[PDB]
Amino acid sequence: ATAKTIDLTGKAVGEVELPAVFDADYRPDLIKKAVLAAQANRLQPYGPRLYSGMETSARGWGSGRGVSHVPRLVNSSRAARVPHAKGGRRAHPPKPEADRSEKVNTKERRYAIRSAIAATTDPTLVSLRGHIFEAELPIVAVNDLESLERTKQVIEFLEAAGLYEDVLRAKYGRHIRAGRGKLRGRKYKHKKSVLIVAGENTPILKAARNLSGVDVVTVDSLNAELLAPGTHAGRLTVWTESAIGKLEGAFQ
Amino acid sequence: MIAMVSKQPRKQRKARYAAPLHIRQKFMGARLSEALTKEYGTRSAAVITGDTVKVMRGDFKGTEGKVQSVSLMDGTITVDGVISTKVDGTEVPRPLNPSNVMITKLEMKDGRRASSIKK
Amino acid sequence: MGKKSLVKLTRKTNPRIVSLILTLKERANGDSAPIWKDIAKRLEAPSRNYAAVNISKINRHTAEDDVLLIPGKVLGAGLLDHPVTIAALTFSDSAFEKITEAGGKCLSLEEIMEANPKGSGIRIFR
Amino acid sequence: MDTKKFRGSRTCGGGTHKNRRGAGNRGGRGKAGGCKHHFVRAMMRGYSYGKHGFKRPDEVSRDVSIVNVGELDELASYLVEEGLAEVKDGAYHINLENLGIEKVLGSGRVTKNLVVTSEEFSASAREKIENAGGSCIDAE
RNA sequence: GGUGGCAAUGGCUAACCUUUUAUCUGGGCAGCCGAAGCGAAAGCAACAUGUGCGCAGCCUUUUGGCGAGGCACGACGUAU
RNA sequence: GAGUGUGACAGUCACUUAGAUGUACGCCAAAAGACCGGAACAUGUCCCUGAGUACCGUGCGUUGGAUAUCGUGCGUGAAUCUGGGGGGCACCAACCUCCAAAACUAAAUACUCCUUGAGACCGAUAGCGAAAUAGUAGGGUGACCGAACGCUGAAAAGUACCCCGAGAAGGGAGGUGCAAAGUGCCUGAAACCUGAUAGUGAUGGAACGAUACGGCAUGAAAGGAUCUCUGGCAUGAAGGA
RNA sequence: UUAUGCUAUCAGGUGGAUGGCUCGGCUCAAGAGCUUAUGAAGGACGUGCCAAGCUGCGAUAAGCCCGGGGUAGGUG
Repeated sequence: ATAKTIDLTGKAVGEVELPAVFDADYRPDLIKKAVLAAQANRLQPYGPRLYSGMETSARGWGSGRGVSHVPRLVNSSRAARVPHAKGGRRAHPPKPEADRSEKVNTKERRYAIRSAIAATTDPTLVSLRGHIFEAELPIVAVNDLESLERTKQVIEFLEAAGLYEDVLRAKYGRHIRAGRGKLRGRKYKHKKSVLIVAGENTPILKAARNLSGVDVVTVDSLNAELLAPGTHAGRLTVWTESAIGKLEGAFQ
Repeated sequence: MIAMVSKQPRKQRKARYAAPLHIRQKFMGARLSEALTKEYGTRSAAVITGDTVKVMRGDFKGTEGKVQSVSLMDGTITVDGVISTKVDGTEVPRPLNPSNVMITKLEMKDGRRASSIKK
Repeated sequence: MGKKSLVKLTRKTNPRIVSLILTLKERANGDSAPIWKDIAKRLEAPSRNYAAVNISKINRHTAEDDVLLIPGKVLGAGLLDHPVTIAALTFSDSAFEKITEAGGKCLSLEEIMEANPKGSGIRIFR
Repeated sequence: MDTKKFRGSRTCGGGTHKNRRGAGNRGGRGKAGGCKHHFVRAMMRGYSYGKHGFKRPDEVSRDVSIVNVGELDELASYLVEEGLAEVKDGAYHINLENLGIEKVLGSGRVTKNLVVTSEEFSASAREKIENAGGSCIDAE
């Protein structure tokens, strides 16, 4: 219903009545749908070239030679063009014309977003989802958090709020992943720690940007994958006064 | 130089491998000592044949010597005293990476060296 | 609750529905009230066949101060002349407005269970 | 199909491997054979041979949007509160032109004084509106 | 089909704009489906329940009653 | 705190990165000037306003274009503001609408040799045929068809000297190196081949095994310690001398 | 010491799978988009101290001249 507001030193200096977006029931299925839809819409087309394994003029020898009826090169016995021939085409490969985009209705997507926002208030979900913190949820900060311009200032605020331990666990649990992702450019497996939500584009977006595991966004740029990384709700989030004021009819 | 335009390992390694010679010059950079960095305003400079550096990583940490040679294609330097004794028994020099050493004395016989190191 | 009932429950994805089914079976146990187990089986049934009851059916078949249990959603087609209390799984916005203006109560299955655990006098509408 | 479940089944649910070859295993391509061997299937799916009737040009043929007097009566108050209708000393003044309907039909009940202007009315709608105390107005 | 959002005061948007580099957020009612059918067409245009049985559920004197949904009629629109 | 290199995992070692700087020739480009000039109405026995064109007959193609698409072969063939065309068969009438048979015209759009970026893409029989001395070697008179082949090590420190050997082969011995990883060198499976070890074996019967019981060998780790062996005692279902 | 053999394991050879690595490939997006008689693209031949292929170059022949950035190495 109501939440205390903490100054940059971390002390409650007032009250704010939480909007109706915060008393929304918990819908893990819809959160899963929203996150999967966002990932699919982010996904990228791929596939082999048009005639890969197929630019040969190979034809079969027929019967009467003691060999399989597969197409062969016109001037050698090397088989070609068939999916079970060496150098042959992939049978049923990925198509660049394949459509991986998912549609979720706007109403149920906003319902899922509201569910995730309300899940950001429950201490049990947030701690079950892996975060380390000692504050009392939800954490609403006075607007002067948005005006601080340096990572050191963000560190001071997080330490005063008892949130820097989750940034530290994210930093020291960042780890090089196993497999081909390293070669493809996904060398590390990163953790998610803290979601700062600001009223509008302010210096805090840039000041908190480099924090390990931290995402800093505005209410306009708030979505299901930010509020529930990996389809798991219970994200540790710092709301600002402007953000709480602007969340009045954000998804209703 | 490789910008955050491309964060892909393939493009980074391609850029390094096909770097031109004027870019491989910058690959010879090494950390300056505390006095040198204070009195130059930059934290690093390119190792040159002749100046004294201290090796701070590898089998030869702590050795100070003059750069005998520099290979830009290999990205290696040859320092007085950093040698491998071969099966003959003769001493061949062991090439080092400039990022494993620290400049303690600069060679300033070239008037262009100051702006070369900075600006 | 055997393997069939557990298959249906595991099939359901809404945690509210799952908790409702579990608590309904618990109350059918403790209170000795088959109303809750019947509602639980109706909710275990496929979601494509949930009740979608318009206001017109309620108005047609209800009287003053009638206590209604709708295993599903209440929709807002029609008029409701008399006030009637309706415990449903969900309500349309227009259904909520119509019931409130007519003077009935728009409560949930949990609320109706807490209001009267024996289920006496409640009548089920599909 | 579920390829994973059929990994190891050989025939993959097709029966004999001689099934699942080409259009011969479907009896031809598309909805072919509707006169000879897919005659009963064409009967079932509506692809039976024949023509019927004639088409009038779209430029002269028109369908009319409709609304029943029951619908008008039992959402007349919504119409007035939303602005598409007004109450003139007890009579709901409804104009169908701004609603998008050109014919009022007579299904349902009329329980209130309802002055409805439209391009056309059914006869039962006429009598129901006039017995309810309202009136019917023609669009000139 | 299973699971969901919304729901006759219905549902969803398409292209497109908003990207601050393909996500995303907010827009976008054109359109489609539903909302009335029958008839080739002209055209005309229906039950907000009149009756019965009855499952679950509830009540009950444990035999009956009420009985959503369901079933069977009756009535009505249109074509012949 | 994108990433890559650096003797093993790097925000602080290096290049970078965030963010700022600079940049010749060019490209766009505002203020401010020079220049041809633009827009209404009145009057009307006045003048002009696109020809083998529009239309039509017939044949053919094409089209959803149906007597109602467009094209063009042949034939035929107008009118001039009191005019001409269209309004899905023709004609008549009313109404509505336009002015062809001459011409130009940015933008929104298509594509990918090329540049940059990205990727639930492939990872050396895959992914382009080509990780390339690859359209190469090679094949076909020709049109044309078309491969295989990536990797020592942190650093060559790429094995001194000695013995054997015809040897600038090779082997032995001896070194280097954390490790031979000893140059088509990381790892180094199986098939196949050589040898050793266990069992068996020149009187023996074949889907090469399953089950039970024995001989021989092994049974360090990862398996058991009221576990294994051998007995006693109590209770013991069906059954039952 | 029972040979020729058979079965299992082990050591070695052959071979190049597996694993790991990868300056390559593929697809998508955003840019940019003509050139040649002032002789283009493409090809032949030549061109390196020891140089055969590729690549670059053209008898001035893995190259020559001028201006800027870069600065201590370079000789694909």
